[PDB]
Amino acid sequence: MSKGEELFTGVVPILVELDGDVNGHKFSVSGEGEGDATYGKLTLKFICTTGKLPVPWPTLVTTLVQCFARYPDHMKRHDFFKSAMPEGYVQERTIFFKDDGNYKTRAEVKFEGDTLVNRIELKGIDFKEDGNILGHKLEYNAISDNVYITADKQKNGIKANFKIRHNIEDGSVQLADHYQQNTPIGDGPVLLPDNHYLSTQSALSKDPNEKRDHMVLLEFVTAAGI
Repeated sequence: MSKGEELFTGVVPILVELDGDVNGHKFSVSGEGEGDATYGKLTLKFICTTGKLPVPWPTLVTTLVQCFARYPDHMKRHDFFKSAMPEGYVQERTIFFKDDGNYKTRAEVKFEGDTLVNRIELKGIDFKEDGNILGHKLEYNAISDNVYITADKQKNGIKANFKIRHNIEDGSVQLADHYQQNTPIGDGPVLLPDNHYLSTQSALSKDPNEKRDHMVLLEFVTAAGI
């Protein structure tokens, strides 16, 4: 029932900034949109500001704000993400692409005034130069999953591990195995949850008027399983 929770009671403007380096291919992504945690709804448009994105847009979806999850009333006591606000949390992942390289990500998610900011550094190493990722062989598809969140008591945060299966152009699947850790930025109290799920549904589209490499994202995120 926090001061953190009340920051999400209306629609919140969102700013996303990503600095990326995958096998020395440097790139920046900026995103803008809004989130309505009451519905668990995100509407965002991302731009690669440096030119052509050197990896497929769908591989960056998970990296590019679980604080916008709709937690039902009976579950509000288990929403770590909002309870860490406004000071924020760091979200770290390693994403292992099966038979390919890995991303390591570190993001700070916090308010700057009334704007929820997700700022990310992403380092990708050991990719095949003509593999599914660097060779752009992945379809531009919806992504949906159910992520088991568990408390990490020692770290005063949360952890999660989950699989994303990206479809390759030939009908096969590129596995992206995600390991996630979140920890608060401030030293104030946070809510550590019982085990539960976050179910995410995404839709990816394009803006017919946008000449830059871009991704339009519509996302819905809902907590469950208590």
